[PDB]
Amino acid sequence: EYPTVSEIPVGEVRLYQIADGVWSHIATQSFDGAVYPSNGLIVRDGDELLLIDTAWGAKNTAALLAEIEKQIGLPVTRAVSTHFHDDRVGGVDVLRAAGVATYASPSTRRLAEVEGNEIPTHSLEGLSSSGDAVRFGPVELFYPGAAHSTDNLVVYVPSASVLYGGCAIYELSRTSAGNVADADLAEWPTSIERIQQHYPEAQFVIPGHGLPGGLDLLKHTTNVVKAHTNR
Ligand SMILES: O=C(O)c1nccn1Cc1ccc(C(F)(F)F)cc1
Ligand SMILES: [Zn+2]
Ligand SMILES: [Zn+2]
Repeated sequence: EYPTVSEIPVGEVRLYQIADGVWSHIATQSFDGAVYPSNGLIVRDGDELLLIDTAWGAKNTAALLAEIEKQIGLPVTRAVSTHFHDDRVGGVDVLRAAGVATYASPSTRRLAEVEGNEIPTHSLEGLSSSGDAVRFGPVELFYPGAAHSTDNLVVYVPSASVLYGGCAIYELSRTSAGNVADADLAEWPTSIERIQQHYPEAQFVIPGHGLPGGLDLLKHTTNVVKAHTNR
């Protein structure tokens, strides 16, 4: 079963096999007085591993690397952060110290600097405008437009039809937007429409936080985001 928030003490990381050579990583962290789960992705990249997002903090990200070594045993050589918040870049300094080359869009690197968050080393080119897609090893990176944040990326694994939505996509059980300080509520539904249009074949959809689902998570997120904008 997919691990839930109460099953992971803060500081531990679980891996979940989605498909051949495709895993999510699940961690937990405190935020605004509660503890929340958070997802990232791991994709086999030949003899190496590509990491999508940190495990939300230095300690968790160190535990992530240890669990990957224990369970998969291939080196993590590159990591992409899908936006500038701490559940995506928190732990980049640990990754860099471990020998991982860290990447993000120029916007994400800039926003992380402005916010005082950790800054991935390398800039991803070709993602500056809504609808842009680039290949990065075994995945496609897609910028759908502003949503959860202005810089948020999504990631698609063609070999398994896996769509990692990041924090732009909510889990089914989440019925409120909660904290949306950095969101673009007006653009979020349009950005979700671009995801739907670009990845209509997605079979597994991973939200930034919580349980995987299918393309229904896109319509669900639009519902929640709009309901928040109505009142
Ligand atoms: O919304 C975000 O992206 C976020 N990042 C860090 C903290 N949050 C708030 C958040 C709200 C609800 C959940 C859920 F209950 F779904 F697990 C998880 C996280
Ligand atoms: Zn975020
Ligand atoms: Zn988040």
